[PDB]
This record gives sequence, C-alpha cells and structure tokens, in this order.
Amino acid sequence: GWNDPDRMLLRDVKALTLHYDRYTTSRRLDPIPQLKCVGGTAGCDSYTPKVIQCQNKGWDGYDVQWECCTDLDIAYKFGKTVVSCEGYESSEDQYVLRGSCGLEYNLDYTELGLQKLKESGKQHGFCSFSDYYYK
Repeated sequence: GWNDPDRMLLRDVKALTLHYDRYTTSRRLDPIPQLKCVGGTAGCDSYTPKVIQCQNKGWDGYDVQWECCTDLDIAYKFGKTVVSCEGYESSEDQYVLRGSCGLEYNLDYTELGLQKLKESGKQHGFCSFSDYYYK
C-alpha cells in the first residue's frame, strides 16, 4: 500500500551511507551491522573503514548497480562486496524497507600487497562494484 511505513522502491534509492557501529532495520529478518568486514586475504584485523558511501549507478531508470568507493592502503583492495536490503514483503519485492540496506566486504591484498604483507602507508582511491543479494 502506498502509505505503508518505511516502504521505498529499491530502484529509486540513490545512495547509502553505511556505518560500522550502526545496525540495519529489519522487520522480517534480523538487524545486522550496516557495514561489515566478512573476510579477505588480508583479514578484518587490518585497517577497516568506519563509514563507506555507496552510489546506485542505475538510480535514473535502470536496475540497481551499487558502487562503493573508499581510500585504502595500496597494499589492499576490496574483494567481493555485496549490498543487500530487506524486501518489504519478501526477497522478491521491488520495494525495500527504509534503513535496511547494508554492505559486506572482503579485504584482500592487492598483487603488490601480497609481496609485502603489510601496509605501505601510501593510499589509493578504490571503487567496488558490489553484487546485490535479494533478501
């Protein structure tokens, strides 16, 4: 229904700001951290971001295509990343619950980082094109 509280069309979400110490909203599932390191060849004990911004590159009429950019040591990159929001009524819903979106990322060594296995102190801007998980 068009007055259903906290109901938003996923394809029209333009951007996200995700915090490591905040939880997602959830009605059907279970709140999770908005921003979570879930693995990687460098592990989640290396530097981890506290906030990540993601843009929906298809917000102006197309399917969702999340791009999440940050600055990391040149030793590191994001591996696979996954954005996921809670479908309002089900995982098949094109409407999602406001506040329910979150990012999971893996923190890998780059091919240069694998040579050294520690931080260089030099940084690079890096963008991940996330896969989307329907839930």
